[PDB]
Amino acid sequence: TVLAEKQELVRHIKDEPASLDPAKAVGLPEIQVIRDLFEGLVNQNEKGEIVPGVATQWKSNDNRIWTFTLRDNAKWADGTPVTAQDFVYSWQRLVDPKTLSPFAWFAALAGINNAQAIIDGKATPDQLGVTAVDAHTLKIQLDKPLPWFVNLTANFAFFPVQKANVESGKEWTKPGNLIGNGAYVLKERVVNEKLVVVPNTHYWDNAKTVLQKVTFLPINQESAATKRYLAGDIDITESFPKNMYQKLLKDIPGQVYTPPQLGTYYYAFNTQKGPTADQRVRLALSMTIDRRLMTEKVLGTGEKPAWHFTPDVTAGFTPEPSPFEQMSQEELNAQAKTLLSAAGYGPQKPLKLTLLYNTSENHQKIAIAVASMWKKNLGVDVKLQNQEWKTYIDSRNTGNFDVIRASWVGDYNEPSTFLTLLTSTHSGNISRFNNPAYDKVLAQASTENTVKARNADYNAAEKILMEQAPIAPIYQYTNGRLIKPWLKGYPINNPEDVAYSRTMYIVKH
Ligand SMILES: C[C@H](N)C(=O)N[C@H](CCC(=O)N[C@@H](CCC[C@@H](N)C(=O)O)C(=O)O)C(=O)O
Ligand SMILES: [Zn+2]
Ligand SMILES: [Zn+2]
Ligand SMILES: [Zn+2]
Ligand SMILES: [Zn+2]
Repeated sequence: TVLAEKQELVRHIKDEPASLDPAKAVGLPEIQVIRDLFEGLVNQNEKGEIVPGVATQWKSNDNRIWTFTLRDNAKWADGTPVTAQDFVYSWQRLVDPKTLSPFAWFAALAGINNAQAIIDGKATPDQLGVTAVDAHTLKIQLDKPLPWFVNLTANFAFFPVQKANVESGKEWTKPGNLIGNGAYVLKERVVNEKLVVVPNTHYWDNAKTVLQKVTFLPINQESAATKRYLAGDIDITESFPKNMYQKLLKDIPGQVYTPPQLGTYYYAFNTQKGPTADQRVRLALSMTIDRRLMTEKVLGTGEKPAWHFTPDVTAGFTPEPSPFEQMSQEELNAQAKTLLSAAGYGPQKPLKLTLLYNTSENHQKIAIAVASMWKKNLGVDVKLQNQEWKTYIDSRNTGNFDVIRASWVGDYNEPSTFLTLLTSTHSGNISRFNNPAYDKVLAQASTENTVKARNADYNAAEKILMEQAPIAPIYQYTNGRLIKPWLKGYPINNPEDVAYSRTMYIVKH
């Protein structure tokens, strides 16, 4: 009675998705779509709490051996059942060296038995600690107790894929070929323009799905996206131009949202070669970024300075104060000069750097401003390069850029999601930071069984990141979005921004 006749949605995503295969996805452009096409053992509600997915229950006596009960009537988009074996197959495939998954390490973070040996080729994938006891009963064996293990199963990397589909060949993820178990099915795609999905009528909870079509529109120039939103072509954006914020608040109050998100923006230094291999160069660079200037003037949509890597909002985290947070920029800038001269740069040998970022107005403005801070305080010159998301994600692992722009949004709500990114066994370690003390302190944290004791080690880890500056944290994210008043059910207050079109609906407008 309150619902519109046409239950169709146009959703903006910032970039063209790199891959719709859960085991080859790495960032939010893909991931946003994958959550409509596939479904894990569990989902997240709007508060970020764990709720039933394929599983209706999950039990553990010791937080090490976990048993999931699956629903009888979970289905793939081809009407076949979703089974425990599907998961066995999909998680072996995640760790299988043949897959080259950029999330293989996630199975090791979970502590699933034998994950690291399999990733390293020392054990076969059937040695993984995951068993189908029957079609509806999946039993997982972890190395260590992990109270939040179930949370990890809401993460895309643990979504099931269908073997027969996967084994039909390299076009399996094309429109009309891709068979997943989520609320929607891929109907149409044109590269760089649109992805269109309609409901999987076999999805167990299809009775509740409202939206009959959702079109995702990738547009990496935030101005062009907001322009289409104001014109009425887009019902919800991802981000918006920072310089339009006050005018947006003014013209469309109620549609502008900027809650705190579990993610951090940062620059990665090459710790392995070039000038950035010297700890003093890195520290000078990081100290010279004026974080309150950035968040106040260049951003101003509620972002906070990142003095530590892990976001303040992260459940279980009580940071110790940083000594940079308490200094003035003047002090910071002068120490930075001292450090760089000790490194041996100045008029006698000026510092030249390359920086990669992925195409975006925001990243371009932040790069210009960082480069200005460095020019001005340290006499550094930076050659900028921009590349679209899908190309950036490979160029950055090439060892070729002194500075690389990036973010990390948490795969679950606990500090290890952040701090493990800098361990030597983590594929997403862009700086190639390889510090045995650092690795060992996080391995210890994972054996601890109180929040306080874990937090002491996570603090020790953050200290090493301050001392060695392999990366420069810049800011803590907000989930900046424009949402039309008639779009309901978007989980705008989920700190991880985990959303499924199946919760959304359109009111008469
Ligand atoms: C998903 C994984 N944990 C991860 O963080 N991957 C990151 C990439 C994660 C990723 O897509 N960030 C987005 C986050 C944007 C947040 C959004 N509110 C905004 O304000 O724009 C980005 O940079 O635009 C990696 O591979 O580099
Ligand atoms: Zn049965
Ligand atoms: Zn069918
Ligand atoms: Zn803090
Ligand atoms: Zn409309």
